Amino acid sequence: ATVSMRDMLKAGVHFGHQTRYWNPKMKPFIFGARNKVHIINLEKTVPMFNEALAELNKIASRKGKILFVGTKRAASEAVKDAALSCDQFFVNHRWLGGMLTNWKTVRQSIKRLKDLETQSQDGTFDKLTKKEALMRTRELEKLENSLGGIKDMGGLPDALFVIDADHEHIAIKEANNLGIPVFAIVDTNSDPDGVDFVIPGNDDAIRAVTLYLGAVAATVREGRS
Amino acid sequence: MRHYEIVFMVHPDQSEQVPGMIERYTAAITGAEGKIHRLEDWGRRQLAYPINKLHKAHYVLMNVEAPQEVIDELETTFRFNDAVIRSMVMRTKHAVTEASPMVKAKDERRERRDDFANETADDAEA
Amino acid sequence: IKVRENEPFDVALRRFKRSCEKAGVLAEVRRREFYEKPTTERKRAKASAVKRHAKKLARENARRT
Amino acid sequence: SFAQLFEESLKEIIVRGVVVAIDKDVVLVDAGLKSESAIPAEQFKNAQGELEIQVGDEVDVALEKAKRHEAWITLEKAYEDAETVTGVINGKVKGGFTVELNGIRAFLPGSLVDVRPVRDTLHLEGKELEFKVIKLDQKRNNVVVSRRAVIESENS
Amino acid sequence: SLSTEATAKIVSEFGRDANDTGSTEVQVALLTAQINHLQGHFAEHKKDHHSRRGLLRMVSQRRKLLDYLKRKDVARYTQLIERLGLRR
Amino acid sequence: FCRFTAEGVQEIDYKDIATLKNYITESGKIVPSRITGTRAKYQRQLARAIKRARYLSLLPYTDRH
Amino acid sequence: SMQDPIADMLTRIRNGQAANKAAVTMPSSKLKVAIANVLKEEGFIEDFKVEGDTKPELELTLKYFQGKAVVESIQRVSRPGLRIYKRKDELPKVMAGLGIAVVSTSKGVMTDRAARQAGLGGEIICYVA
RNA sequence: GCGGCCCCCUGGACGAAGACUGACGCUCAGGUGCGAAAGCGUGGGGAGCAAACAGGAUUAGAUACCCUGGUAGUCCACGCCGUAAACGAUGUCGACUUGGAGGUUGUGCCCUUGAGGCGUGGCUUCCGGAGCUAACGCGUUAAGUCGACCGCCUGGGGAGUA
RNA sequence: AGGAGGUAAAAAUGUUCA
Repeated sequence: ATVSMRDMLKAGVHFGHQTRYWNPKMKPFIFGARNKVHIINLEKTVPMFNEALAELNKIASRKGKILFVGTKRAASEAVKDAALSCDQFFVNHRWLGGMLTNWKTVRQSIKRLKDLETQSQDGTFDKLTKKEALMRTRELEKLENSLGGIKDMGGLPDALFVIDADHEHIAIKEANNLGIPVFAIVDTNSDPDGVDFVIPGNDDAIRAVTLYLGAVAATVREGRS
Repeated sequence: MRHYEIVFMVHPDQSEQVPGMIERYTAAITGAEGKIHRLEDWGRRQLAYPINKLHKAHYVLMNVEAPQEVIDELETTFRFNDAVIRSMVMRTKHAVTEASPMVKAKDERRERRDDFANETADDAEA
Repeated sequence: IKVRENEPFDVALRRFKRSCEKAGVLAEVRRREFYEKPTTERKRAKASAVKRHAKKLARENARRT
Repeated sequence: SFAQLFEESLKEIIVRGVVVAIDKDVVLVDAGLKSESAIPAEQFKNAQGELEIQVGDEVDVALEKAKRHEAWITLEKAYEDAETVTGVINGKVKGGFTVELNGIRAFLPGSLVDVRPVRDTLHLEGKELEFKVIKLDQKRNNVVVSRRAVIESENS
Repeated sequence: SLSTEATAKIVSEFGRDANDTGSTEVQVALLTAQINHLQGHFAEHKKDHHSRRGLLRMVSQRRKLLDYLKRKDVARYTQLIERLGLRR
Repeated sequence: FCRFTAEGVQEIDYKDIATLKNYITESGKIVPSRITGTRAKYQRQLARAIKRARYLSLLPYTDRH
Repeated sequence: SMQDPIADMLTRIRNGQAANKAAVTMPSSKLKVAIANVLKEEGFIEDFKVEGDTKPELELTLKYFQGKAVVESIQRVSRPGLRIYKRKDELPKVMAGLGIAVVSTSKGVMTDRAARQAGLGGEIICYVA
């Protein structure tokens, strides 16, 4: 339930955005200025990360459904990869507004999805013309790239892990309204406050994301047992 | 005393008599304890535009440190003398020397193009 | 403002005017005393100009393009 | 001490990276910063119309206003037969003129640029014509302009 | 502006040491010298209003000082004016 | 966008017109900073000189005279 | 001209509370200390320091029970512009009294809650609610 | 409110490392002075522009818009008027409270090792956090958090008139 | 990308209350 400061170091976590884009609220998490780029002091991260995992383990133990999110191409696939490794839910592309607050409506599209799964399997489409088929088939994909991962969730996920706070502000905000605890990877330019437990680091390093997500799967898979 | 720099032009004719004229003006200053410095004569070159008909005017420079009184009385000698043409003065800011002849700037730059060839051979061998 | 170009030109080859002033000042001082508006237009000149500068700065998103 | 490791990171110091993800029209290289760079296949493509790399290869990358540094290698088959290009003077020193040709500083001595002034020779600083090249130097990352080509740049 | 030359004299006159330039006397005495020196400027002209605004600034400035000095040590205050020559 | 005597610090002296002329167009008009980009400090002293030179008839106010 | 160094001190505390700053600094003074001295005793501020020689830098250290600052609101009442003295009988209780009213008396700067039991009036400085 | 250049006299602000006096400070009713343009008085000057006026058109009419002319005025010296949407519509002074992108003008240190790199003051433009606000918006030059002092307001119109 | 030139003579009004 831990990864060395070195693996983090090599991963290049401490690299932040350009000093002109930072968000004042992250002040304590800055270290210095190298080539005019804000850095991060891991003396803060690791312990908080342990705490991050600490809170992750209890919830993962009571089998509370998990939810990972990322709209960035860079770390896009990373999520879907680890998602199925932890056997949980994810949103790797389009973050739909109200996926939680208006959940009671999203259920409509879900059952709509389950209707598009069936008739594609036994192939009702084999009885449908090019249009209709192409009409629903293409439609199927549109749902697949949005709700594709959460079709089995059915209800409020007890945990929320996110990447790049500011860019995903929508999600974070909602979790704050429905009282669902949030875990997040905040950036030097992203406002941390919104989330309960933040993890000062870098989101644009794919290998790091893997380092992050994978680490998450470590405590998550363990929580199942 | 205030450092100055008197610059004035003279009609081509009296031009040949100017050197002797310079003696006259600087002499009064000598009596005023004014220490003259730059006596530069740029000679008679072409003007930029037709000033009072005739082109090709004569130039002179003074740059003197002297009492504020004399410089003024010396001024009058300019306006009323039908010889002078467009005379003007300036500030102080530590009067200096050099930066007068531009002739030798081009002449020496030529000499430099020759040694520029010597440096080119120093690059193709050493 | 004074173009000649020796013998082998065969055509105008003159941009210098408009490349300098031409009407820029002529169609400007052509009339209208102003004396006041100049400030207004001076201000508004770069006022809106900063927008083409500012807006362009944060205009990169999607529009699917 | 956390600051010690970084204090030992600079002492461990163009970018050398490894290819990990290759999705058509896009190449992903790892460098070790906050983000991994992305290089367009235009730099890794040969004269035949194919690629020359694979996942697990350690390539070079010095950072489309940067891909030209490693794209000039495609202009060699042109300078072999006096390829006419376009440029503009921007720098000037002592008899030496620096022209931006495709992004490469050129060399032009004042042997003919400044000699026996007959009039106001101010048509130099601010001129945008077309010059010709005869010989190129890939050892000094420079391209000296010819001399006889003056009969084209002056009055084309 | 009262060049250094003059200031040297006045300071050397009212000061305890060459490096003492902040004493009450000095300041007051100083301005008074300056004031009379601007009289010739206003003797003629008179339309230099801005310069005047500058003038009045110090005049009052002088007053406050003298006003203060008096409320501190009457002795010098009486000696000062009876010496410096001002205040009707 | 290049600099100026900034690194070659001096006191712009109108006398030597050599380097001077490079700052005005054919008509003699002074070329704005946005072109050269020279720091203001020198910009003005540069301008003054040009005007000073215009008085000494070294640099023509214009081509026509 | 910092007409009232007293409020000047309190304002620092008020604004400091808004900035979530740990320590606050300001030009010291006996009266300055007294007020803080009561604060330390009450539990509003976590200790404090006094570093310097001729220009003592009175510095305090805020306290936080939760994510939000401890101090609710501190109102400088008797301002040098309009003083406010009170007879023992009228000693005002702020926020039913849960909020303290720092008051100056002959026996020294202290809280009214002590003043009553001390049985005496005094100049009320500021309500710390 | 002030802009070609030059000379003479003169005001204020800012920065640097030190020295000195020792609360001499802040604001300020009445009072004094400054105060665009227009207008007025005396004497000059009077190109251009140009109230009024005139003519030709426009028009249902046009003592308007347009056009051709054209007087006072606009320019200077010495005086008067004391008014503007005299406005970043924000009174003066002081302390405190996350930043970015620039301008402008100083300064110290480091290798000037190359249009530089890192701190530190005055003034100033735009965008925005907390907070504030009726909203718009302001936002370390605050309408933020307070304090000192002065002036001003209490429905529109009557009237800023008798 | 960055800056200039060319581009609308005349068309008034609409009773009272809901």
